[PDB]
Amino acid sequence: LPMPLLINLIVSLLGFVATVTLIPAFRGHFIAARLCGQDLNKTSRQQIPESQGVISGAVFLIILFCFIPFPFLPHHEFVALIGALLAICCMIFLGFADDVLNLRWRHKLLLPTAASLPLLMVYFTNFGNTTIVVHLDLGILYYVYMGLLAVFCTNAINILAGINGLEAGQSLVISASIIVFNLVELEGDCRDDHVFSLYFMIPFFFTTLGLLYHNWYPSRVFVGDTFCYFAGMTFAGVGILGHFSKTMLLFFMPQVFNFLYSLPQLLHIIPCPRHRIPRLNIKTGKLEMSYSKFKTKSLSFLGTFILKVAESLQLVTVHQSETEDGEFTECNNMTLINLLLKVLGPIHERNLTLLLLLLQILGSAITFSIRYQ
Amino acid sequence: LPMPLLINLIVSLLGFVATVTLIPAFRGHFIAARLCGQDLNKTSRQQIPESQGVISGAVFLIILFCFIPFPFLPHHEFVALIGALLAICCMIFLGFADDVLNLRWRHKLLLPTAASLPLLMVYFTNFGNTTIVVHLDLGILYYVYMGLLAVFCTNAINILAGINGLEAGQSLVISASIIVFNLVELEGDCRDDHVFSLYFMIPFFFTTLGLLYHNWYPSRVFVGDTFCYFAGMTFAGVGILGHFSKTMLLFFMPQVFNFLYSLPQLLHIIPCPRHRIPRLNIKTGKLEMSYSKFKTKSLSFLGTFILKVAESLQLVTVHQSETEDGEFTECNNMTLINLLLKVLGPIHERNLTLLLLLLQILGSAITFSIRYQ
Ligand SMILES: CC(=O)N[C@H]1[C@@H](OP(=O)(O)OP(=O)(O)OC[C@H]2O[C@@H](n3ccc(=O)[nH]c3=O)[C@H](O)[C@@H]2O)O[C@H](CO)[C@@H](O)[C@@H]1O
Ligand SMILES: CC(=O)N[C@H]1[C@@H](OP(=O)(O)OP(=O)(O)OC[C@H]2O[C@@H](n3ccc(=O)[nH]c3=O)[C@H](O)[C@@H]2O)O[C@H](CO)[C@@H](O)[C@@H]1O
Ligand SMILES: [Mg+2]
Ligand SMILES: [Mg+2]
Repeated sequence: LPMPLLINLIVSLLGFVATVTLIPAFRGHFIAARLCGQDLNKTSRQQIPESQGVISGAVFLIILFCFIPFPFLPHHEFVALIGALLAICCMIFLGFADDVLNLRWRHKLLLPTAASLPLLMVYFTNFGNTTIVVHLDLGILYYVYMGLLAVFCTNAINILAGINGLEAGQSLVISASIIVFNLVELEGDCRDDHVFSLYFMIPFFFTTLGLLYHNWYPSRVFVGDTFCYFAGMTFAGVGILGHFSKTMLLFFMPQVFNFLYSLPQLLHIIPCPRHRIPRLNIKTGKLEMSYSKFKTKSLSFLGTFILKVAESLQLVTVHQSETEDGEFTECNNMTLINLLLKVLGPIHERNLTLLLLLLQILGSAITFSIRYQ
Repeated sequence: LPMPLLINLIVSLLGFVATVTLIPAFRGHFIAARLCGQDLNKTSRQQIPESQGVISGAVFLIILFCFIPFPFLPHHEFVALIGALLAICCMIFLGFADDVLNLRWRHKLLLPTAASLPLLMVYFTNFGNTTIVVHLDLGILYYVYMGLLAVFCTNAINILAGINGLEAGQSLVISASIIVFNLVELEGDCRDDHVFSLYFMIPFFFTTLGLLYHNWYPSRVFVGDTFCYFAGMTFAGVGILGHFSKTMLLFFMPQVFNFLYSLPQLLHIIPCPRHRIPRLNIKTGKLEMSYSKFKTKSLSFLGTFILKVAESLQLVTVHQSETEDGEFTECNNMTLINLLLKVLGPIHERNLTLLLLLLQILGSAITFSIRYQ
């Protein structure tokens, strides 16, 4: 039973060591390729290599390619293995192309949909359960759900970002929670689904651990959208093929809140700045809330209602002003990072990430409490 | 029998139209990403977008992802379908990473080996014939051959390059020749191997046709190593899984000659310039042979022997000189493009590519003559 899992653990540890070693080896290449960026929440104007998710993602693929023959050494699970790797690999690829080319916002939705196609087709060919428990047969709409799941998880991680070790950290907690959940369900019942998930979650964990080694505060490298795209698809892939997307989405609680809280800014009903990461008080050294200021006359009818409702619900900190240019509204940037800075006041970057990571652990523990009483 | 082939042809035509439309749409993004280069054989110093093989390659993948359920709508060929796409997709990815990052020469060998792993494992799991006809069982060495085949075809195309429409053009002739060969063998005998090859060769053809639309003289876009990597793996994949790598390698005759003729320069026994593309006589407008000048005292014992042998065989045009700096040897750059310019004299770029393409057609016709008497 654990014979291939042993081999998977062995190659995943080698993959950790590979990721830790290779990340600083390709440093030059990324900086030369202009694949870098400043640490926007630090005074240092130096450029730190970006898109390092491509190196962990690459290690992850090569690990699993070598692993492929072991579970076989029957095709119903083997199809799902090569199928899920196709989807993950295509996603690391289109994700990296997006990092290199900076495609229009439409592709943040089209690329995950594109890459998710092998998962859908494997589910189609291996005769997948289109019926859902609330007892409803969604049919074609179930495949729309599977497509959208990949789109969701990638962007949900990507919009809960911008502080040292958060993106890679939250994924690290999520994969660990999936691993723990798989091991519990490996004791009986649906087992071939959970031994399957472990085959991707063990290598995803140790490679991301190798990435976080160089990403954790102070960040020596940045993960890029390549990592957020990669993570999202790996999670959506194991959720779908393991048939536990419901349970997996509950492990996405901080990501789901942060998304809906961001919805008025994403939909531009309230002006949305390109970067909604907190400000650094250079005197304090700690992070402070970021704000989006705008002319109140330019704001839409629906936008004034949402902002008034969210302020009264003790969620958004709004600040009215009136200069020579006119009357302005300096409202709080709608994200979970800022809401923690609203409630708990200014927080140092290292503790802020670690706080959201703890909040992530809390949610996983709540899900495990829901599911096992 | 042709029901899925009809669907494959339909999506491949849509893929052509997609490639022609999208190539000029992402132009901005590539130039902005510094993914471009000058037309080194033209006076214009403007920068033309590079790595457009990524857009044809991307279209190729999405085409085939949509095609996946059709041959099914049994897993022995379905595994080989998802397996070959994994290898091709990983290769387009690592090929593009190489275009973006400019990795050391070692990776021009490591990336194709890395990406070829799913093919090997599919061949392993689906119980592939390790025995070869000269009757010898190569076993592990057969897998070494499969790995090296991908390495060969990618670089063999990549070193027979540097003139408008050559890289994409030679692949276009090769895929057409594989298509013709498949259709002949579709009449009987081994058929499931040739209907399989057609599934990748039809979409490879029409996407490359869309690429060559913007690449053909005068090049409006450049294909990049991404295309050479992509092409090589798609050809190695169909050759391996179709069991016709021998026949396929004979379609690689101009690529095999150009490789062995380049061997003294590649091995640096004779100095090798980074670009061995012909020179443009600005007065003539036509292309002229390129040369590699070096001090004869610095040349190795083996290098003097090779150069003397190759000169007497009427292959290399050597020119001795002696300035104030010392005695120099200005020998001809060892490539098939230059050998055609040695034998046929200066040739215009458009006719030179078209001449090598004709030479490619000639070789395919020779192979078809070998094989069918
Ligand atoms: C709609 C939405 O919510 N978009 C967010 C998303 O955009 P988005 O994903 O587009 O932004 P990027 O992936 O380009 O951001 C990466 C850049 O952010 C900065 N950075 C990133 C990580 C880190 O620990 N420290 C750091 O300073 C660096 O300049 C880095 O180069 O993520 C950004 C931070 O990643 C947030 O500003 C954006 O508001
Ligand atoms: C060992 C070997 O044989 N290496 C060759 C290989 O290197 P290599 O593959 O490394 O070179 P590249 O792929 O970077 O060359 C692409 C560049 O070549 C020029 N270019 C390319 C295509 C074209 O039609 N016109 C044009 O001018 C452009 O500057 C383009 O940007 O291919 C080059 C041309 O592709 C040749 O010079 C090199 O000698
Ligand atoms: Mg991002
Ligand atoms: Mg090249």
